[PDB]
Amino acid sequence: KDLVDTTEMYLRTIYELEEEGVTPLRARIAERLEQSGPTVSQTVARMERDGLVVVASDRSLQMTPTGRTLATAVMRKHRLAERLLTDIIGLDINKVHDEADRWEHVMSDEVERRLVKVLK
Amino acid sequence: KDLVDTTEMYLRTIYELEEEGVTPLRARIAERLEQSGPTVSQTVARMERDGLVVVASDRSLQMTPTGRTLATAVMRKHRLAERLLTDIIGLDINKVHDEADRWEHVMSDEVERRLVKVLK
Amino acid sequence: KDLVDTTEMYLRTIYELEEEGVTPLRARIAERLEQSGPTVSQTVARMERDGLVVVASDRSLQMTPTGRTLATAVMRKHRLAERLLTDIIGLDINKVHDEADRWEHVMSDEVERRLVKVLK
Amino acid sequence: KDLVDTTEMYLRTIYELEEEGVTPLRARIAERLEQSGPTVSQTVARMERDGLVVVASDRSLQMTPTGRTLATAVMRKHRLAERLLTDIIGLDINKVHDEADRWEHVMSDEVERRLVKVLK
DNA sequence: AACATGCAAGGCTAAGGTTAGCCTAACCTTAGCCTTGCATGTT
DNA sequence: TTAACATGCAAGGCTAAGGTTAGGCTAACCTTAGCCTTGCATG
Ligand code: NI
Ligand code: NI
Ligand code: NI
Ligand code: NI
Ligand code: NI
Ligand code: NI
Ligand code: NI
Ligand code: NI
Repeated sequence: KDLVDTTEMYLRTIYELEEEGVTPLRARIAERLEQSGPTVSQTVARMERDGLVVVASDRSLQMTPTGRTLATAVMRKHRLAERLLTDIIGLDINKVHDEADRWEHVMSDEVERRLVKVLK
Repeated sequence: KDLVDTTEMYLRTIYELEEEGVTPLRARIAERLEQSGPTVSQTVARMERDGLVVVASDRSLQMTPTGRTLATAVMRKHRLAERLLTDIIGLDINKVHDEADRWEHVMSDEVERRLVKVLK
Repeated sequence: KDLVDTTEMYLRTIYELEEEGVTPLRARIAERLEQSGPTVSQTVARMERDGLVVVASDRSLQMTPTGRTLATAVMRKHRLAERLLTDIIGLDINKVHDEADRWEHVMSDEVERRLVKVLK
Repeated sequence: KDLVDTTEMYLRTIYELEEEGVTPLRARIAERLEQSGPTVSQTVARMERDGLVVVASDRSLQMTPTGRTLATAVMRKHRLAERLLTDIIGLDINKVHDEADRWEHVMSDEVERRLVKVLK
């Protein structure tokens, strides 16, 4: 719905946290994604069950090999979308990332590869 | 979501059905979106509740002004999307409808306008 | 529903038909279990899918070994119920079969054996 | 079919819950009949629709006259079955409640009465 | 005396629904529960 | 004339508990409509 796909926006949010140094904590995801505290815990749990993440003893989020995989793919697509929007389509900059947060969840690998060549 | 957005695809199915000049019946949506007979009626219901369609006395689906407005909208983005993918991106033509059936539900109005221009 | 357990009541009706040497046909089950002809064919279909029956070239029902097994167990419990109600409980003789038509479907094998000692 | 009769088992659960002094909450039915949260809400609603219960303002389940009448009946046949099984049929005392949990939904008043008499 | 049509059962299938039951993924609110870091007035 | 001092307690981060919507599904049933293959009964 809002997130088009939750697991992906959760995986991306975690990855983005690690990227900026911040400890990947559920409380963070909650605030970053505008969702309630127990909602996040529940979903993360669901994801842990699905073998995407793991909660550590220090309560930090640890992505599994499969987790990262999916994570870097959404990140990838996010950029690739953001580019296509700003250049080829030429959408208002202040609206770009907003658009890409959605397209990122519905862009196939096929197009992904295709698009990397196209942009250039 | 398999349909990304269920309501937009139920509307597009009705509209397209109408173009083909085939009475729009739930059993028809059923075949096309591959869902159980019960699931379709249950959904058309929520839909009729939010006033997007009306189930006639002869069981045909009648889109309300709102329903028709959205339908055209979705339908319009579908084409602009199918286009964007073939013209500038260049993706295997055989995989273009499917991709566009996903993009149709995440494309913003602004991106719809900026796209009618860019493409020539 | 009314039949408590359709598959069981179908298997028994077939077996009973065979017992009285009458071609076991769907139109025959419809007659006895008082259900619409399309309903009967659909259900039998499901049963065939479940490896309980097979519909021959002449369109007669043919219980598979797993099917006859089920069939005899139902039939067997039906008798043990009809007896328990008449001998021990002493329920009105007319109302006896109707009651047993239900208990037949909800009596464990466990209880079956026991009742075969007590009852006689 | 897992409950044999879904409505009769909801009443009984509400009823038994009241005997134990536990507030009859939908969540309680879920725990006990082991069903999904959303499944219990539907079923109760359907029940409320046919006026067998009323969801209080503090969310408690209020059995209506009709509902309680049924409840008791069920509750009554449960015990009669439980005895009949353990007293004249002599079945594993351990496996008696379960067996009774099924018989309760298929026992006639006609038989209920005959049973109270034929058990000294 | 053998023919013919003349179809009507009888037995299904094709279509399109409906109810009752059940389920998961996501979200929410309202209540506590542990740690921690320390402000604050105290010896 | 301030180091030295528990320790008082609100954040911060969760879990607990009970729901809700949206979206899906299967088993069982129904009515209508149409199709096909014989068992006769009338010219
Ligand atoms: Ni970005
Ligand atoms: Ni996103
Ligand atoms: Ni198309
Ligand atoms: Ni679509
Ligand atoms: Ni009998
Ligand atoms: Ni029966
Ligand atoms: Ni008991
Ligand atoms: Ni029961």
